[PDB]
Amino acid sequence: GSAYQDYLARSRVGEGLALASSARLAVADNAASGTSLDGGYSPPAATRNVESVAIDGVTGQITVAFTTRVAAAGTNTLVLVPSAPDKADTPTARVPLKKGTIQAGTIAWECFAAGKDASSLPAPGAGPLPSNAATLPAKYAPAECRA
Repeated sequence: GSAYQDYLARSRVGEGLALASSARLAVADNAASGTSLDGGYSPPAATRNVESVAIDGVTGQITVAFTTRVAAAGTNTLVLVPSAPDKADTPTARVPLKKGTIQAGTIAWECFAAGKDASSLPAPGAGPLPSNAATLPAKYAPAECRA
């Protein structure tokens, strides 16, 4: 591809990550209260660079869809996956969020781009995978989304 166009695409991904950070706040609020993980959430209007930022109310997974100013339709999403430790004391695993299950404490987030087929979160271990694989090519994404 074009080095310059690849730079322009990369330079625009942060606007979607910023909208995703607002969505992460909604998920964290609702996780603590046991409510729909998109509770109170207002999905942002489409912009030049970000077509949508959506929350799955059951899992809290966030899908960021970029416009063609970043990448072609169908190869344009990042997925942010939330999780919590299985135990408050000396956990052995991470568990997904689930609507209706109060989840206290710190929520971990993991970003996925295309090609990242396994979680690499640190001990106590892997978090959940995207319900639907991310489709934005890894070359456009931050390092933490590539693997």
